[PDB]
Amino acid sequence: TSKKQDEGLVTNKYKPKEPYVGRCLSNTRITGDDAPGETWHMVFSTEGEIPYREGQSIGIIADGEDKNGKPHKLRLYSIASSALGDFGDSKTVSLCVKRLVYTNDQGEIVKGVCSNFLCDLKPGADVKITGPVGKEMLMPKDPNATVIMLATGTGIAPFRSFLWKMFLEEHEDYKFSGLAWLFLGVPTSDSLLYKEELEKMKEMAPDNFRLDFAVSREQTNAAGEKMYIQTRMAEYREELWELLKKDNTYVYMCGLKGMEKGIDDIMLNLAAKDGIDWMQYKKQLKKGEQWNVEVY
Ligand SMILES: Cc1cc2nc3c(=O)[nH]c(=O)nc-3n(C[C@H](O)[C@H](O)[C@H](O)COP(=O)(O)OP(=O)(O)OC[C@H]3O[C@@H](n4cnc5c(N)ncnc54)[C@H](O)[C@@H]3O)c2cc1C
Repeated sequence: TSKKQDEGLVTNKYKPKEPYVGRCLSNTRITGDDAPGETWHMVFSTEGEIPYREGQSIGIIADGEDKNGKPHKLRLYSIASSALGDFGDSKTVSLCVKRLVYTNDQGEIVKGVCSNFLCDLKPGADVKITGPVGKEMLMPKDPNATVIMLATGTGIAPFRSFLWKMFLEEHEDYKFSGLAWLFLGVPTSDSLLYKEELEKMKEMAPDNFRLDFAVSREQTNAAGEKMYIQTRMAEYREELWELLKKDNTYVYMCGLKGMEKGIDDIMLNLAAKDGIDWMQYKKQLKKGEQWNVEVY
């Protein structure tokens, strides 16, 4: 009754009142020095106790207390590993975490509570985990699906999870034969996430995986406009539009809230040519599980 992989789905095994206590096994900065901020890839032990799947999130409760002396409110992070984890044994989970640092209106530097806690983790440290959480970003059941994945920044996370399942693992009950197409938008080359893994998947499975980067501070269209994800999609617009008409095409979008706006402009321009109102047609595709969005 869903087109997505929800059979036996588990949500909310661990709740904030009694989280699962994992251990940090690894934590590595995956961005270079020429990135506006730092993004970190981290691995936690789970003892096989968190039965998550591709597209789900976990909550993290940062150590310490809020200003009223209460445990910190959980923050959600899209799981960056496949169900088996990076080590193929269902005993780890990985996150892709941007360290939040900003300057407020008074001019003071503010550090995000949970993202700085996570990026500062050392191997051996305890981590309080909740979940798994979510059903919107579950993968399509159809092993022959066209899966279009639209990511900005840490929005790559659930797509790393999908792609590990599709291309880096053997699953008797899921032999991917379709077309996975990832668009990843970041500002600089040093901000690219998982470039090596992705480019290996593309060398590995060229018939089944397409990869486009949109490096906005480095690439421009014919008019000289910055190469965001939508700018890159424009170069394949008619093909993307024809793909969307098909019953086995599924679009997923993940990352920074607001990334959906420029994408909508591309889709509006495609749809209007055919006398279709994209703002109305998008609602239909969402209901049909073919337009699946998780932005934050
Ligand atoms: C479903 C889901 C999936 C997510 N997946 C990921 C992921 O894969 N990777 C990842 O890094 N994050 C992810 N996030 C975001 C994550 O949950 C946190 O919101 C993020 O890490 C920042 O939390 P923090 O505790 O560090 O910052 P906080 O200490 O919570 O500070 C952020 C808060 O500060 C306030 N604020 C005021 N001005 C600003 C400003 N200028 N900029 C920012 N905040 C401001 C706002 O109230 C804001 O909510 C996801 C969120 C959701 C909901």
